[PDB]
Amino acid sequence: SRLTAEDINGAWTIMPTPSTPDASDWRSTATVDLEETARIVEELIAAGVNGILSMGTFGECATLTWDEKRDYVSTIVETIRGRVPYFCGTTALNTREVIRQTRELIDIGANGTMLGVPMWVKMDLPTAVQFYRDVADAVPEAAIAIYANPEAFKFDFPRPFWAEMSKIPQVVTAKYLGIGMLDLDLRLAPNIRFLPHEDDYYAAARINPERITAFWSSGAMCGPATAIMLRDEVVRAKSTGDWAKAKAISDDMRAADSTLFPRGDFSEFSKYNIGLEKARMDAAGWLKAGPCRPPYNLVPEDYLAGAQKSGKAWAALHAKYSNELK
Amino acid sequence: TSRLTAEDINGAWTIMPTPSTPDASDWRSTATVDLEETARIVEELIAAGVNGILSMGTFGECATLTWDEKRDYVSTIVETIRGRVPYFCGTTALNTREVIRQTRELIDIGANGTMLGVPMWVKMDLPTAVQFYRDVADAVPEAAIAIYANPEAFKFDFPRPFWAEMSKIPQVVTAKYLGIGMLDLDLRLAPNIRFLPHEDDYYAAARINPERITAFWSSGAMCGPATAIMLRDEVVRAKSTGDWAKAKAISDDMRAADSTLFPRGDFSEFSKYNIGLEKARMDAAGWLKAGPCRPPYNLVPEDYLAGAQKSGKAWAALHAKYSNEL
Amino acid sequence: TSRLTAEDINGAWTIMPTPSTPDASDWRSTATVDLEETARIVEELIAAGVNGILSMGTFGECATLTWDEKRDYVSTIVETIRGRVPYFCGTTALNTREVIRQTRELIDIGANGTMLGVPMWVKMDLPTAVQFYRDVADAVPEAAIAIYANPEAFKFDFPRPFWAEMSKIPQVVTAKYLGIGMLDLDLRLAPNIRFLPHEDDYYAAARINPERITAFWSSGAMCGPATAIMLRDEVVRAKSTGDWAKAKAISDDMRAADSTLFPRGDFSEFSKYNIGLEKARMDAAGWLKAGPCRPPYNLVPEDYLAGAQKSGKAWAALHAKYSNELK
Amino acid sequence: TSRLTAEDINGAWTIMPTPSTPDASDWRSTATVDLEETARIVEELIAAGVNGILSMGTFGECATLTWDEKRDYVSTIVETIRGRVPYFCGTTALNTREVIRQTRELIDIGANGTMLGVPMWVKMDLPTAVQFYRDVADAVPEAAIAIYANPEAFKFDFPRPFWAEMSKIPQVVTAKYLGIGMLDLDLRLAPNIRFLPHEDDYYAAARINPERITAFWSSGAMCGPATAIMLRDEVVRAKSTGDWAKAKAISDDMRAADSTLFPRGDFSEFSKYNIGLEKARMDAAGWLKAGPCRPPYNLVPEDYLAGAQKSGKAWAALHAKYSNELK
Repeated sequence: SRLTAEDINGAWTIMPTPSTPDASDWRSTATVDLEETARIVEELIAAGVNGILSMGTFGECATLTWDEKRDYVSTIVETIRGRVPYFCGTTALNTREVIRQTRELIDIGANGTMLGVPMWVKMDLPTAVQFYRDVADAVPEAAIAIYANPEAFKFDFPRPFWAEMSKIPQVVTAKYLGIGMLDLDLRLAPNIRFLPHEDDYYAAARINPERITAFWSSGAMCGPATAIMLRDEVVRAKSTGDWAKAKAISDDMRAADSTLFPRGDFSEFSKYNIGLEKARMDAAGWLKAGPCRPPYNLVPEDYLAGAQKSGKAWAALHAKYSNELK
Repeated sequence: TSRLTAEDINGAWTIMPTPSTPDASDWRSTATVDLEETARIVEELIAAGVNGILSMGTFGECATLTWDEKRDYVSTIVETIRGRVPYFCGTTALNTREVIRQTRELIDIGANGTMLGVPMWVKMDLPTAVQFYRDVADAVPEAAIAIYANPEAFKFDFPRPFWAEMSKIPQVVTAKYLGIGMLDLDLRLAPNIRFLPHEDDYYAAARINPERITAFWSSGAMCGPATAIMLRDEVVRAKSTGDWAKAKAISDDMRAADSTLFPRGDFSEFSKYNIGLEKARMDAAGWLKAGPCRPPYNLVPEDYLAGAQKSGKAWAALHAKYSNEL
Repeated sequence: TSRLTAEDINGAWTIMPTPSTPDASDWRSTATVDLEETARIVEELIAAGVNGILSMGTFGECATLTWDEKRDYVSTIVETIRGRVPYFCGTTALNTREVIRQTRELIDIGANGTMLGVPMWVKMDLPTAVQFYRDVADAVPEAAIAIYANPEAFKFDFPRPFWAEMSKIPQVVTAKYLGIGMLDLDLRLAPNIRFLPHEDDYYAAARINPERITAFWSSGAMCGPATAIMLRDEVVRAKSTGDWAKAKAISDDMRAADSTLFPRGDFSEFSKYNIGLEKARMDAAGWLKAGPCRPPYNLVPEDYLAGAQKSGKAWAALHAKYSNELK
Repeated sequence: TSRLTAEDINGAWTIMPTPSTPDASDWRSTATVDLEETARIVEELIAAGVNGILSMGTFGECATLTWDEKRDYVSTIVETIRGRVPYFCGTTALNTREVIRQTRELIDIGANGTMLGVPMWVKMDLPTAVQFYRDVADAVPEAAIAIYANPEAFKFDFPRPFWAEMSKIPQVVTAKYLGIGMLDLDLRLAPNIRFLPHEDDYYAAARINPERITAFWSSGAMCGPATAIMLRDEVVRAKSTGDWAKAKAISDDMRAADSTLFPRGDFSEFSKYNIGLEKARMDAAGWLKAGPCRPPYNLVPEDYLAGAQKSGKAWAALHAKYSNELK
């Protein structure tokens, strides 16, 4: 059966698309490390993750070939064997390409697509709404996770957009960003499970504990124990009213993220989103994300140190929380 | 079939749309190019005396055509031209490998070059953008490249040092250029590129540097090419005689015809509706049938349409006036 | 006598306009403050039970008042308040020396602090912004400072490390804050500041950190303060009982009342017409007379005015509803 | 005696800084203008053969001077010039009434006009900006106005229809203009304005429209004016002979000298440090002493200073080269 918002809870981890050593070279044709892909999936399931996202920005949806995408998703689906829900990503330059990709990946066995908007031309509100309506009409069995990334996709996913999305049954969740208007968006869109970024989960769950039961994590790719402990401790906090431990975990997470952005600058992070994320994962040692596919295969060396330091900090959190999970 | 150089790029270079069938706005439609209208436009342009044809930029719907549509369009163009004028396809895509794949196939069909922007899901930086064009030229050495310098679409702003680097790539022979504020410097930085100003700026640019600025790009020609042909011819005469009055009068007419195109005079608003507004203007002018916009960019606020249609009628009026002078 | 601290900043902090005479849009006019309306507003706010008064931000026309107008306005406010609640003037200006000059005079008249943005002709960077506030606090050590964190007006975006630096400055006691996306972090970075969310965000912010988030800033109160007072009171009760449903209902009402204020829902357009839109809404609500805008910001597209006036009527309706629930 | 018109605006128009005393970065300092260096600069510029003097834009620290400093600076300039060349003060301020007050006093002291941007705390729209300049011209009919078209400082972007409206205001005679992308159209829309391109763009602009483009604005001249004077003279000759090669060579030298000024080639970064970078370049060139920056804009990242200093040296080298060619 198609996933609903009710079925979206806990720690939703966004995995990279592991690269072979030659993946930066435009001459290379099959650059997905399929075995590393399988290994990551089993490790996430074993850690107790609730669901898997993939194929956003750092997941290199932009720079994988179609055959690579099909092979990656096939490997994921075969590994999961129905044990947890899985979202592919099918953001593309036009509605027809999105539909083509979405139908094929769902057919292979993804449960849904994490889906941004076509971005060559900046979409307006009615265009963006009709785009998601078109995809849901065309592929009614796909769940949709709204990939609300204004830097990548130009459109800024405003309040009235969320009100419209809540009328589309297929739209069950959102990879959400800053929580300044989460309170209102929750009211406007009762049928969506809004996923804050892991660092914001603490605050969001305190805003609305009934609705905010899940979050998205990239930090888990440096070791998932931290995300699992946050999940578990927030459940306990909601029951006991004692938020101190959840707050301590959340504060540790923000510190670990503190060096990721070049000079603390998000616009600079946005330019190097792929390389910085993959470098941090490589430095953490929990998985091998590998080289970036062209064109986004060059990152200023000085920016790499901050990403690597963040990776080490998250690895240290994973060690610490692994022990607290016993 | 030896590779175009900047020396071969002169006069009026007209950018043609990709004509749509009546059902082209519907995501269910699979073969939406009117191939006969495509052939008719090409022959008409050749008959008008155009120097070269560009295609498959933003309003040309490079973003929203399917690959089979693209191949069919280019095939029809190549068969129609039968080597009589140079022809640039467009192969801007999400990643370097896809660009290369598309560029190889379209050049193989018989385009002379590609009008090429940069991958834009993630904003490129300077060295990434340089290496991208180096990679394409390395991979498809037989393709001429026209730099499609559109910062609104592609995020990257095509700065001074970028032009210096492009001038070292023999395949890069021209640029679909925008504002001329830094044209004087860019000409010095890139001696081996024929910079094409937009037609409305050709008068000013040709006066800046009459030796280098011998060509321009025209979308207004899709409303009747006589105006562009007369501008071209009169600028040649002005360069010889030193009497720029007639060239100036034509150029001023062109700016007036463009004056209602932008919604509330706002370029950011034009950028969002670049496809629909251009196609609507052409439809209003009656010289060709551009037809409906492919999804998702198939909705334009009604009030913005009037300005585009008025511009189309103004350009049609120019074409009638200048037809009588040629 | 002693300088305000964060501990003294609680509850509903209402930001008042600078009432205009009928001729206030004309550059020829010289004394455009309705000083009696100013006095009447202050007494009405105190009577409603407001905890403190802010003034002289953007809609308060700090940019467009003359210096004599500012001195007369503040004098009237100080003499009306008679020490009963704390009061912040505003002294944002083009340079540090002018800020200091204005701050010293208005504090001397008897304001307790200044609600202060940064000089904005040139976009400030982080170290220059920090040193600016250090310089003002050094020069006028008796002034409390409310950081006026408005990136649209002031260009500087008031980032995380800025708040960490401000928390080392004893004079910096509060902030007129905006979106709460990084409030959790900012609270950790700046233990010594009372961060004031906008009233519509107070519900969410108070649930994030009920210990720290005890106060908020209100412009809706200028359309009738009962709603803000009710929100204040009900959030105190929610923190004690754990039952947040009534506070949530009031907060939801407030957001609905604000829903038509921004032209086509666009904040960049709101930013251009911040003064005229706020003053028009207050005029429509009928609780006070904000009056015409001082030049140059005395023209607002007519279509944008209806949305502001509708918001003013919605807030007036809330005030009537909550007045009855208070009493 | 009579008000300047566009017809009177020709040649090299040099924008001078406001020379600082050594203590000028300290907010405690009250009289930070080096009035003798001011007088020296003015006489040097006149001696070099400059056609007019502009002052009190961004790097000229209109935003950070006190009023007494501004009056003293302008008084010194007026008494030095003794009517020999036209002089524009600058009176950009936060509101129309302040602009008018300042403009009346500085024109009264003896400036011929004001180089005037728009109030920028709130981003102006088109009709507001137009009415602002109408208001100033109505209030101070004897002042010539130079439109200071700086969208980074003033937020408003000075669009095509704005120039059409300005051409109906007789007092508006010139513009300190930026990029020339739409100069061709703006010239058509505003026949009564002498558009001043930046010196590096003068070559291109003069080739676009040699009848209209007869003047330019120079900051490079503050590193030695010979280059600007030679550009001016050689462009006159080019227009007569049709031989543009020498003008092109001078213009290309100017662009090279500017090539290191912007931090990492980034204009947004230049905009933040516009004051410090310009003053540092002038200090490095050695032709005049611009001196420390008034607060708050008194801190520039050290790495950015080297690029400004290198530009100053390059301009000084051009001044030496062209001094010899004028002889």
